[PDB]
Amino acid sequence: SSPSSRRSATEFRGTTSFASSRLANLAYFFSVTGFRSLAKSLIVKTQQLYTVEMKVKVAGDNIKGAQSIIVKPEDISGQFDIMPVDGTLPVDRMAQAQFWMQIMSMVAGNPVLGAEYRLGDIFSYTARLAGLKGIDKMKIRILDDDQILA
Amino acid sequence: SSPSSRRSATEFRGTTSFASSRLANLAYFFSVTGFRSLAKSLIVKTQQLYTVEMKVKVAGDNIKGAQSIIVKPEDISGQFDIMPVDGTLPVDRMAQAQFWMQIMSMVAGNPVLGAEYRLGDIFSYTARLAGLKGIDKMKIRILDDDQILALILA
Amino acid sequence: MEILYTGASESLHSTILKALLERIDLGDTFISDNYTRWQATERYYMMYKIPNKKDKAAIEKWNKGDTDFKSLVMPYSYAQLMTAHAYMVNVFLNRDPIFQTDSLNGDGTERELALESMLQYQVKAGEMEPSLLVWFMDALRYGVGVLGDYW
Amino acid sequence: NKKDKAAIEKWNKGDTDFKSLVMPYSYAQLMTAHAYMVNVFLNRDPIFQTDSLNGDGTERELALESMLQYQVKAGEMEPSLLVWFMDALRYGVGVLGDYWEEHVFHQTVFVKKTRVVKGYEGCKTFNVMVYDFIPDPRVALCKYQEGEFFGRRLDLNVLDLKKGAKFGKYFNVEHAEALVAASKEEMYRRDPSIGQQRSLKDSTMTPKGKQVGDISCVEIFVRLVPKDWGLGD
Amino acid sequence: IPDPRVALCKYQEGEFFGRRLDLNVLDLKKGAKFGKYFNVEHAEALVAASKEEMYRRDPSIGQQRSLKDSTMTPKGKQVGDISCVEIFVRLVPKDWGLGDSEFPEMWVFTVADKKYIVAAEPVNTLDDKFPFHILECEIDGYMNKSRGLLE
Repeated sequence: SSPSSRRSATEFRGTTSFASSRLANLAYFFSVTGFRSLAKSLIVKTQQLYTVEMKVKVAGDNIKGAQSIIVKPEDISGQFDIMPVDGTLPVDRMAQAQFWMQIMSMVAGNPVLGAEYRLGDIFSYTARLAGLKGIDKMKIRILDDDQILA
Repeated sequence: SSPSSRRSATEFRGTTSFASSRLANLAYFFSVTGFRSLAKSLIVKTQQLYTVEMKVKVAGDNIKGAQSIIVKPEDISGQFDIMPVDGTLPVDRMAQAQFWMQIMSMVAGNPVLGAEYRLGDIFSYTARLAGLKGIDKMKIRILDDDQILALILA
Repeated sequence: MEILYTGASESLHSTILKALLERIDLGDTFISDNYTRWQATERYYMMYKIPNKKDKAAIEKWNKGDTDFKSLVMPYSYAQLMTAHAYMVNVFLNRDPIFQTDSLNGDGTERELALESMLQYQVKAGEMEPSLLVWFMDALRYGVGVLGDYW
Repeated sequence: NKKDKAAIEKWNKGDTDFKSLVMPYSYAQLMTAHAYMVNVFLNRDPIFQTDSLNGDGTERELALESMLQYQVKAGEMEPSLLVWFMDALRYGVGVLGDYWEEHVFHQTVFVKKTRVVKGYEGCKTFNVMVYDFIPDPRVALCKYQEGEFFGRRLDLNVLDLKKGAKFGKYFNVEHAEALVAASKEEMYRRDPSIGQQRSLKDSTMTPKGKQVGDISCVEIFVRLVPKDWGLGD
Repeated sequence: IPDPRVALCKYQEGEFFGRRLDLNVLDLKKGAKFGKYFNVEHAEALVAASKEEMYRRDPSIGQQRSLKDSTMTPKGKQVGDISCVEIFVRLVPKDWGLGDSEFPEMWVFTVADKKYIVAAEPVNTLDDKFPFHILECEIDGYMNKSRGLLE
């Protein structure tokens, strides 16, 4: 029942869970049909049209090297490696950061594990994902935009 | 229990547990009859039609060697080793990862256990299953797509 | 390329123009069919009621100082559209990143953080959002919503 | 109803009256059901997942799954999978299709060179309307895989037929372009309330020569003994 | 302006898609210097004479009329908008007369006042899709007239 009154802790959680369901289905339709199209299109243009120089200017320290930005035209045409995501099923960066931190602690113990991984990078990556974004600037050596381009 | 007269919590859960049941049975029918067909078909084509080169491009670092991708045509025809799964009874990768972590802890202790297993791989596998998908990049030596193809070529 | 208007017939300009026009005309047929219907929805959005005969009298009373009943169209439907538009704006637009990326393989993970940054510059500094709110209203209000994109 | 035209007239004049309607209930129930199905199958994160009988399978599961997502995500399968579900509920039967696509396209770049670019190669899916499928009427619809033939009614653009001919997919092309003009005779149609009848159908001339439109066609798959059909021994 | 022979859902499959647009004279002129536009002299002439909008919104909505489009500069000349259409077409170059190829390609054309063509170019984006995105309330997957919450 949607309109029962004097409802319990459960109706509050039952008609509303139910009522939203027909609206969520609309969203899902909208997301697959047209939002996706827009998103894919934006992604193609940003990859192809921007020049490398402009990419450093827009993206900055997030470009940790050649791999991060450079891409062959084959990938742009075949859409490989990355997929667009939207509001309906969002990705939680915070959780990911926490799992990574557990991974980092394990790398520190078990010295054999330590030998084959780069710990500093795991630390930098986890911080950036969580949202810090200024971690690099606090390192002893800091890379400027000109330096990154080189 | 569709009739409502001031339902309490167990009561509330009870009619909905029951109402869904007739809808779940429809789903089950749909799943076995037609979703399965589609799924099996997609699986056959991906295995047979794609060339190896394309498989590296679509699948990347997930291909840890020859075994991962290469397959004989016999398997494709007889459908051996893997089964399609769907929404009605989903698989939880997260739980699986936690068990693996427990296994790895035990292997660490009991040095005899350690001798006969490859610990690094268990660590890589557990992480990938959980969803990290970048652990490979972090390793001191990183394999590029060209490098992977060469390995597969054996 | 440049096609110039010499004005002479049997010219590239003239021949191409004719073709394009046929296409535009075929397309215009669709709009014509759906026009009346689309125009009705607008009356509904604005809650307009054709005025009753008794109404002019009432307005006169009001001017004199008295009070009387003037007719209206009930709100309900409007409220429901508005409640729906809100659901959509919250689900998609009011989020912090808006466009996010997920990766199939390891190579993708390397590229996700940067791509996302470049996409925000574009939504934020290119003022996309005001236009994305309308696209959603249109679909609900009229049944179809069309949007465009350019560099 | 007869009384209705009068009411509409009143409304135009400024007054109000009762015009008839059909109660919603049934619609609501279909819509509630469609939602259950979309949530259970489509809105999930992986959609197609794999489980393994033996150890060898475990090695291959992670990669296979990735290749399957490329295909659902980059091949736009989901919009078509939502319809299949509505159809079944609405009409009683829903038919879908599968095929493999290699897509290439040409683009002119400025002096004035041309280029061939390679696009998506993978499986793609489509929906067959209820009026378009052709089944074998001698075996049950459930048991379709057991019968001799299955086919669909389709429309093919002339430009596509022509491109295909170059690759080698099609033949007898000259005769075909002839039918562009009168090919579409539409026997089974939608309800009168539904519109989109169309006009100046499929006949857009082009600047120098030819016309661009579609030709009605049928695609059929048959199980046959080659000797009998003349196609081999 | 759509292609009426394929469903609105299936717009990407059809031959052409386009929009009706208004272009400011000043913009056309600036573009001509960059090289974007051509046939400019003929176009400015239509500034005073180009306005017909056949399909208009309902009177209730409140769309109004300036009723005086152009303004004169101190040295003479008039600043105003020329009505235009932008269309994207898939074409075989040989036939359309623009080149030698027998394979379909995408090009964009802008036509002003249905008399002159002010711009034309090939499209070179890696995807082959027309640049527009469409959202519809109803879930039929075949040709239909889509409904909206108000209707």
